[PDB]
Amino acid sequence: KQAFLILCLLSAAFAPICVGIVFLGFTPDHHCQSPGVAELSQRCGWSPAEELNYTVPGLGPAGEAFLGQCRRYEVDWNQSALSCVDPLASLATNRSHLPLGPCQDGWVYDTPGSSIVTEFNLVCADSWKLDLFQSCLNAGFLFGSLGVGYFADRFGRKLCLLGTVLVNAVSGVLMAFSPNYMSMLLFRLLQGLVSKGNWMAGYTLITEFVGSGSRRTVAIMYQMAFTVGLVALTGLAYALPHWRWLQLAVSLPTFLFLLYYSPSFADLFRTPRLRKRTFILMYLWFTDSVLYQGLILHMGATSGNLYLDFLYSALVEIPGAFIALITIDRVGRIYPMAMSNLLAGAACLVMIFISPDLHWLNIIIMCVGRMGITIAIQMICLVNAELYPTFVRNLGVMVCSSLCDIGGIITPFIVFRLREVWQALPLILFAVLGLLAAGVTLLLPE
Repeated sequence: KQAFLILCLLSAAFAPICVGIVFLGFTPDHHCQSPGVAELSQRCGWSPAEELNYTVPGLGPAGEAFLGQCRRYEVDWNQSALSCVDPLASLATNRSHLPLGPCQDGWVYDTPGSSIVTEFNLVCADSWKLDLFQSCLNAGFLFGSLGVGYFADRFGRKLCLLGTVLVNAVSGVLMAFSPNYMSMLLFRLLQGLVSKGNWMAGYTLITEFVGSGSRRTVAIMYQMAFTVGLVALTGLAYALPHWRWLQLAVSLPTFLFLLYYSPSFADLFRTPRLRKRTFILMYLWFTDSVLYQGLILHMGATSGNLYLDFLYSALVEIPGAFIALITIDRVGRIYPMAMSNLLAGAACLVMIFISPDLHWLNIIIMCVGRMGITIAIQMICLVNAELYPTFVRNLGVMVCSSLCDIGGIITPFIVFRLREVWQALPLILFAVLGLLAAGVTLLLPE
């Protein structure tokens, strides 16, 4: 089936675009660079962990790593007479009396590889600019969803798809050669504009060519090709430790695909029943998008062994798919989706209380939440279709699914900023959103 495998290749290659930020933008441990410190450390012979104890401001109470990460002692390390046992001890009764300055010379990053964070110095006061890398992508998705389908209706469908695939490949390759952060953000926007349109076009063609007897099965194979793409990403991110190398490796396969070759907006709100259904479907699409992206970003930000945690988290999407497929036939849709929302809400709630050393439990609860949101996302793709009649379904699917893009725009600032107010607070949001999405589902008909 030559035509099937190539669209499954087009579905697999989408996953690195959505989730690759986990590997391209990791933050290692850092502290200010200081002159003379290296020379003194060589003369006195400090070991690598001892140099910190003598040189970098301590954590103190409540962690407060800020004083080590973003400040330095204004001490004349060129002084020859300093004690090789503890050089600061002569200067004041307590190190807290010393003057602090900012990292005027730069940061020292403890990593053998590299990331956009380490190259553009997206730390301390600039640390909010990492959130804009994912927000620009989701904004591009939002504009693409409204524009590209109309362009494909005005222009020829085949030439349109061929053009947007050539533009997606070329923009993905050029981003690896980005000379600065601005250009990288413009390539990330131009890639966002086309990626999701291509993915939806391929899905449309695959379910249109295939008959109604197998549409659900080919849809589930299309979603499983995304999981295969995630496992390939996981393996390449392991063998290629540099971000530009991984961006090239991820981009080049797309060139091989090229080488192989009336409704009206007012209707959705005109009646209170259709309004109710529309607002509920909008809310569930929003909630599930926010939770799916939020849990992956939280795991990337917080896991201590990201490679195996990402591998085990990805594989669990296979039983989730088979369970959804069987449940659709045996049971229904309202109660299975309520239960799968409630399960992810409860897993997010329990994760607040787990002791940080119970990692072997923490991964189990993370996998249970992942499987829950996977089953719920699979269910809503069916429920969203039959609640709208065919006269409006082509529009109504676009309308309700667009909330996924505003959720993706908002999510990065929640995970990265709000965590600095209090580290539990994002999980409290995810718990409340999931436990409200559980109850609201029961108000839909069946």
